[PDB]
Amino acid sequence: EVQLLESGGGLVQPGGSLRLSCAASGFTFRGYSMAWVRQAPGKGLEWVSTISPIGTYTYYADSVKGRFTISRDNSKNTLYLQMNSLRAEDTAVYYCAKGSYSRGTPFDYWGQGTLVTVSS
Amino acid sequence: EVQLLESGGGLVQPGGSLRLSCAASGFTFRGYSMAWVRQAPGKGLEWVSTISPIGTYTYYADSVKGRFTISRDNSKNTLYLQMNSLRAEDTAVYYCAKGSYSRGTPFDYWGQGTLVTVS
Amino acid sequence: QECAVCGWALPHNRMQALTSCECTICPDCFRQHFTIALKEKHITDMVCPACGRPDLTDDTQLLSYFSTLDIQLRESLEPDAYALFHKKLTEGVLMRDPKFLWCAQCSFGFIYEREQLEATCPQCHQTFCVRCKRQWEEQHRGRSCEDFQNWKRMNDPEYQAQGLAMYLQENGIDCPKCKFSYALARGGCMHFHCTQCRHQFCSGCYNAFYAKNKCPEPNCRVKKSLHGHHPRDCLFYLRDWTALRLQKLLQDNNVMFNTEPPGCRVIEQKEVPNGLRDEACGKETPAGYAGLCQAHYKEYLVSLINAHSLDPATLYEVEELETATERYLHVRPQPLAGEDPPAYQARLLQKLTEEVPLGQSIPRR
Ligand SMILES: [Cl-]
Ligand SMILES: [Cl-]
Ligand SMILES: [Zn+2]
Ligand SMILES: [Zn+2]
Ligand SMILES: [Zn+2]
Ligand SMILES: [Zn+2]
Ligand SMILES: [Zn+2]
Ligand SMILES: [Zn+2]
Ligand SMILES: [Zn+2]
Ligand SMILES: [Zn+2]
Repeated sequence: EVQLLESGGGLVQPGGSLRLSCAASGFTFRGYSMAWVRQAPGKGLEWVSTISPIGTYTYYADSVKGRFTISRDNSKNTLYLQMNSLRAEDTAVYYCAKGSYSRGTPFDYWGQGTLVTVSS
Repeated sequence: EVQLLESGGGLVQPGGSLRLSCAASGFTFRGYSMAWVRQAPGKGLEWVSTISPIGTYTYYADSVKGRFTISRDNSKNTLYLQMNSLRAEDTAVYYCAKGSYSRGTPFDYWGQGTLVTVS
Repeated sequence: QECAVCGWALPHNRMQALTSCECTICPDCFRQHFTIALKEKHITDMVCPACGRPDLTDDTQLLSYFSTLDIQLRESLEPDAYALFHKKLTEGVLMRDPKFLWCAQCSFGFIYEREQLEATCPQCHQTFCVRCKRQWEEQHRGRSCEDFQNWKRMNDPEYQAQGLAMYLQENGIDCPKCKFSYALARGGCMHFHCTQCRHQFCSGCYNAFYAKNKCPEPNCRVKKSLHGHHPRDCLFYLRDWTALRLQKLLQDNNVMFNTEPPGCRVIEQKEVPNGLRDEACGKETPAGYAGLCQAHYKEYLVSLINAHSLDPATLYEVEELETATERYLHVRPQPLAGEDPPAYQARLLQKLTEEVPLGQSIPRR
């Protein structure tokens, strides 16, 4: 069944760049949207970005528009998140999530998460 | 910033009652739909219920309609889920979710979650 | 009645009512037929198995049909077959991913491939703007979404009841080190503590509050004390003015200000056992202070003064100009021969305004 493995997290200086990746398996990758969500310290989950099955459409939370870029490589079953102009408020665990079309659930599974901290 | 804090989860025998609450802050609570979703062990996220901004309209998953009742107190910025006649299949982490007007998602925030075990 | 394909007698609620043709079909002949045409035929063959009465050979009804059929398909067949429906829809009809909308009112997701800027959710039957996703009113017709939202916000009763307290909070406090923002009025204690960086700064001028023996400013006389340095137009100093004198600076520059509402409701953050809690200011609201307390009404006036970059030195007396000269130029002024108090005042004002600019980090609007 569904497995999702994030990588690329680390410590980043203010204004720096970071690129996360997510290796997926256990489902037909091309048949679903994929999404990124994040857990800031002391909070739950905040939606970050979603990409359509072939990448026709990309959506971003307002806080990240223009700074983040979501993409996917369907041939490799991998999801990417390019993060630029990182700020302290972007510190969070970032989770890869498998999209769903069912009501009330834009994603039904999310991965283990990779921690990203922005110093200062 | 936006925060959603669930409470009230616990251990209950089948046929018992349980009432979850979700304390919200950081946004105009009365201006958004609110929802409950749940993740049973080893399965996928399942939508439970949604309530309109003033609570004029309520929507329920088939498995829980008539057994669960969603409500909200805009004066207290709190969302509730009254769970009755609990079954084993109701064991799950329960998350409250804030409706969203941003393109591409029905919700933009979820809480930390509350664990519910039904003996 | 009975299923239209196999004739199996069933109640109506145990079959699928095809939206297009209104034929009743059991789950098995629904799932079997549509799964097969996906795995063995082409997407134009996904008509009703009883009648074939979706005329799917003209692009007129093609998109509306599949947008609706997608609902019944999602519920009745299995994942990889339902994903095959999206693939062939992309590769055979749309040349791109279908546009999937999420209803903000009832959380339902549906394919929307029509021209209109308003979409009706197939579940709650409520219509919303496809761009801003708010409930569609005819006021939105012919108006941008920002026009529309700026309209609803300036017509909600609970937003206007808050009065000027909303203006003070939308004037945010941005920590100058970590760039974290707070929807907080600056209140009555200029010494702000940001949480992510622990940085200490003045909320009115964004200058740093230096710990003991940490201040690098030249000639500072309280270097062994916790303190900050403020420009002459920072709320730290201007809060000591009477509201009358602050209004005098505004009136002399033809800047309007409220005196009546358009206790004190300005929102503050109190530390409770589990986090922070919004405690409305609650202090007295005197007459002529537009619903706020004196403290928050003065902050509101300084808000207008800073937004227009008004210079309080234009009202300084000689004693105030001398204090300002010692504070910001680090010299004690001295009258010159032939100078009267007005000429002495005019000279000190010129040198001060030429050499010491207004707050260079003060937020101005
Ligand atoms: Cl959407
Ligand atoms: Cl100021
Ligand atoms: Zn049949
Ligand atoms: Zn038919
Ligand atoms: Zn709806
Ligand atoms: Zn709009
Ligand atoms: Zn900070
Ligand atoms: Zn200051
Ligand atoms: Zn000093
Ligand atoms: Zn006040």
